[PDB]
This record gives sequence, C-alpha cells and structure tokens, in this order.
Amino acid sequence: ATQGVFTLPANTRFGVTAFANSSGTQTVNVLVNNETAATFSGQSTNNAVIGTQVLNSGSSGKVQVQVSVNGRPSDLVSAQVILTNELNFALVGSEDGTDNDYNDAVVVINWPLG
Ligand SMILES: *C(=O)C[C@@H]1O[C@@H](C)[C@@H](O)[C@@H](O)[C@@H]1O
Ligand SMILES: [Ca+2]
Ligand SMILES: [Ca+2]
Repeated sequence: ATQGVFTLPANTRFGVTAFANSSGTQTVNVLVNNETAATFSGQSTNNAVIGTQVLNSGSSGKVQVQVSVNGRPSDLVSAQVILTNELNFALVGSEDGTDNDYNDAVVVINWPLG
C-alpha cells in the first residue's frame, strides 16, 4: 500500500520534524500538492533532529513524505492518529537496509498549530 501520503484540511499550517537513526545520511522530502515544500538532510544514530519546519497544506491538503539515502528510496511505514477528535499526528518510519528497525528516518507531522 501507498505510505507517507496524508490528506490534511486545506489551507492549514502543520509542523514537520525529522529524526535520524542510521549510519547513512537521510534525505527527507516533504511535498505539498505534489511539489517540494521542504527538504531535510542529516546523519545521526542517536535520534538527532535533522529538520523541523512549519508548512501550509494549501488548497489540496495533500502532503507526502519521501525518504531516501543517496537517491535510493527507503521502505516507508505510516499512519495517522487523531486524539480527542482534534489533535492530529501523521507518522512515518523508514527502513534503508535489512535490520527492519524502521527508524532510520522518523518523520512526525502534527496539526493544528497555534
Ligand atoms: C547500515 O549500517 C544500516 C543502518 O545503520 C545502522 C547503524 C542501523 O541504524 C540500521 O538500522 C540502519 O539501517
Ligand atoms: Ca534500519
Ligand atoms: Ca536504524
């Protein structure tokens, strides 16, 4: 199944934050309406924040997270969770290798802000 694609409410600010847990440099791309809106890159085996930013979901609300290592796409897992019908988390894990810890880049999208 497709992973890392989330439909947000239109024209809504959201946070996106990426953590790294791999010996390989992670590249995280965030697309809004199929167009790159932010790109994070970094290397850490200790959960370092490699990027954090506030974006707007735009007219379509379509947000997509892509993760790759030197252009090779990682295998993604994702889900969205809503607490008290108000607080939203869009969660992405990714695997760049064979150990299947799925933490090599971890991406958290959260909304609403403010
Ligand atoms: C490369 O060595 C594999 C890679 O980096 C490890 C340190 C560990 O984070 C593993 O999960 C990751 O896929
Ligand atoms: Ca891994
Ligand atoms: Ca890892």
